[PDB]
Amino acid sequence: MNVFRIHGDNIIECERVIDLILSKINPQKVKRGFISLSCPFIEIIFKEGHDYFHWRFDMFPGFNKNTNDRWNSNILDLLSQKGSFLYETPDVIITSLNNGKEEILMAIVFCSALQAGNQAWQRSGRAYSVGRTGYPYIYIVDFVKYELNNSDRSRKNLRFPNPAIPYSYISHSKNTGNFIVQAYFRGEEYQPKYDKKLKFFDETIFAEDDIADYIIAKLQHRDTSNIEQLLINKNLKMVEFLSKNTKNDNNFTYSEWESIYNGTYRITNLPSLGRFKFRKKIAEKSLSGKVKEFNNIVQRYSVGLASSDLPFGVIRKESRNDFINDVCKLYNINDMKIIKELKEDADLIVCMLKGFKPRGDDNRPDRGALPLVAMLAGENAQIFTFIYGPLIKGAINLIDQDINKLAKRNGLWKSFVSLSDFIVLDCPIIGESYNEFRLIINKNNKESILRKTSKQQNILVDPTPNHYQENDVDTVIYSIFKYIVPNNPPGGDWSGLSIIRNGHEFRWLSLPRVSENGKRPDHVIQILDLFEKPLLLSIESKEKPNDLEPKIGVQLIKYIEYLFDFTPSVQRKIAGNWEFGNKSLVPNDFILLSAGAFIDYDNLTENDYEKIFEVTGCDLLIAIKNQNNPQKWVIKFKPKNTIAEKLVNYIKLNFKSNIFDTGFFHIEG
DNA sequence: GTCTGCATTCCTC
DNA sequence: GAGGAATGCAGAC
Ligand SMILES: [Ca+2]
Ligand SMILES: [Ca+2]
Ligand SMILES: [Cl-]
Repeated sequence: MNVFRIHGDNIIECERVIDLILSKINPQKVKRGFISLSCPFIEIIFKEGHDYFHWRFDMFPGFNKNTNDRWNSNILDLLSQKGSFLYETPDVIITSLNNGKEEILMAIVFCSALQAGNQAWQRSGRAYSVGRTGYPYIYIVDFVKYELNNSDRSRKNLRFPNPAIPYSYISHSKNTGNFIVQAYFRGEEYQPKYDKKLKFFDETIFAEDDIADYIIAKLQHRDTSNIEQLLINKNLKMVEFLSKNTKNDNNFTYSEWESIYNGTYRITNLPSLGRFKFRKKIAEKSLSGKVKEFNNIVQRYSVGLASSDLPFGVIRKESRNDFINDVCKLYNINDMKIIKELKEDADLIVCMLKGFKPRGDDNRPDRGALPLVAMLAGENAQIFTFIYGPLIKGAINLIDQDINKLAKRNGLWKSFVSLSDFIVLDCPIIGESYNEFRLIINKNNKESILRKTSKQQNILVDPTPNHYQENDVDTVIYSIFKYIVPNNPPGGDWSGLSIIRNGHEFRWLSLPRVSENGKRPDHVIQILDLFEKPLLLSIESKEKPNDLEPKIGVQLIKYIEYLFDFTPSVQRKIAGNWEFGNKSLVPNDFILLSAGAFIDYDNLTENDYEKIFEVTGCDLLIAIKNQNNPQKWVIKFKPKNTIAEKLVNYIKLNFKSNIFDTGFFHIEG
C-alpha cells in the first residue's frame, strides 16, 4: 500500500484533488472514514489491467498561520526550507509518505475565474515563491466566469489578463528548471455561441484530462516530461490567444513572445525593444514631491517591457549613465560611492508603484508586482523600485534603522526588500507637510534573502491538532451530508449554488458574501425524498455557539430568497451540456430551513438553547463534540420546530453507509 | 489597532 | 473603450 496526504485550506479544497483523481481512476473498491477526528480519508483499490494498486489519501484541513497554531508542525516549512521566503500559501499540498516522513509531490492553487487588471498579479508572490523551491506549482483556473452587477445579477463584459501574466509561469519554469504552469478548465459560463470575445479561442487549451493524467503519473512515480510539455504548450496557446487580441503598437506581439519562448532572444534583448516606451500612469490625486519629474525622466530613457503601461520597464545599460545623472540631479544625490553603485554597467528594470493608500495601508495588488517582474526577467535582474504613496511615521523610522524588521511584519515590504536592488522613496509622511526622499542601496540584503532557507528538518504532521475549531465543524458537516445521509444533488458552498429540479441542474455562480438582507451560507444541502417538495438546508458553521450572529438563521433563508429572484447563471439536463439559464425557479416549490453548527463541550442548558434560537432565528442547531477515548464525533441535533424535527428523525434513521465508516460517529439524537 | 484575502470603482491614455 | 491605478471592507488575531 501507498499513503498520500492532502493538506488543504479546508475540506472542499482537499476533496477537489480527489475528484480530479477519481475522474480518471475507476476504482474497484472505495472506503471512507477518519484516521483522526480532524483527518478524513479515502481508501481506493484500483487496477491497470492485471496490476492492482492500493492507495489511501489522508486529508489535513486548515493550514497553520505559524509552527504550532493548529497542527504540531507546519507542512509549509518544507517550502521555506527550499527557498519559499514569501508568506504564501497554496490551496493544496500533496505529499508522499516514505520512511516516517512526508515528501512534497506538488502545490496546487484553484481560481474560479481568469482575473484581469492588477487582480491578475495580486497573488503572483505565491507562484514566484513556491516556484523557486523545485516543487511543482499548478495554477488551475476556470475559463470563463462573468463578473456581475450584484444588484440585478446582469453580466459585465469579459476582461482578460495582460498576456504577460500567463507568460510569467512559462518564463519562471525556464528560469528555475521547475514545473510552474497555468492550466485552464472549461467553465459552465464558457459559451462561445453568445460572446464574440471568444471567437478565436482554441478549445485544445482546456486541460481537464491532462491535469488528472499529471497527478496520477506523479502519484505513481512515473515520468511526467511529456505531460508537462503538453501543459506548457496549452499555457503558450493562452498567451497567443491574448496577445493576438490586443493592439500591437504598445504591447508585445505573439511573434515577440514566441522568439523569447524558443530561446532566440531574452525578454530584455529583443531587437524590437523600444518600439514602445515604459509610460507609467499615475493619477493626478496621487502626485506629490518630485514624482512627476521622476516619471518624465523614466519616460526619457525607458524601453517598454511587454506593455507600455504595465508598472515596469527597462533602462538599457547604454542609457543608464544619463538616467542616473538626471535622477541624481533631481534629488541632489552627490555621494560618489552611491553614484558608482547606481552606475553599474548592466540593464536596469524600473518598477514604479504607489504602494500605499491615503491612510498608509498597503496596496494588495502591489505585493505581486515585483514577483511578476522576477518571474518574467529572473530574480537576478537588477531592479530599481520607486515608491510614491503615503507612509505612516513608523514605516519611515524602520526604513532609517532596520528595513528587515519592516519586511518581517508586512507582506508588501517583504516583496520590496526581497526583490529590489535599489529602493527609492519620494513619499508623503502622514502627519507632515512635505515628502521624504530615500535612496536605499539594497543589493547585499537582496542577495542574502535569495539564499535564506528555514531550518532543515523532516516533517510528519500529527493527525491530532492543538484544539478543534471551525475547520473541524465544516469537515464534520460536509462528511455527514455528502457521504452518509441519503438525499446525488451537488448542493452549495461559497463557489456557487446548485439546485436540482425534475431532471435538470440549475446553478448560480459569482455569489457575493452578502446581499441586502442575506448572508451567504457556508453549506446548502438538498434533500428530495423527505417531503413532497425538495428541502434546502442552509448551514452556518462557527467554532462556538455565541459566535452565531443575531438573525443569522433569517439571513441564510433571505440569501436563498435573493437568488430565487434571478434567473440561474447556468443550467443543464442531468441525463444529457451547460447552457445559460433560461427559466426562473419558484421559491414555493421548496422547503427552506436554516441551521447553526458549532462545537460545544456540554456547556449549554435548555435555557441557553432557547436563547440561541431567539438570537439567531435558526430552525436547527447542530452541537458537535469530540470524545477522545475512543475517538468519536458526538452529534446533538436540536430542532426549533416540527419541520426541523422531521429532518432530524430522517437523519437518524438514514445514518447508514456502504462507503463511509459511520462507527466514528455517535448521534445522541 | 494590524495583517491579508477578497473584489469593485476610479482615472489616464 | 481598454485596462491599469487605486481603493476599502471583512475576519482573524
Ligand atoms: Ca501493467
Ligand atoms: Ca463559517
Ligand atoms: Cl490563437
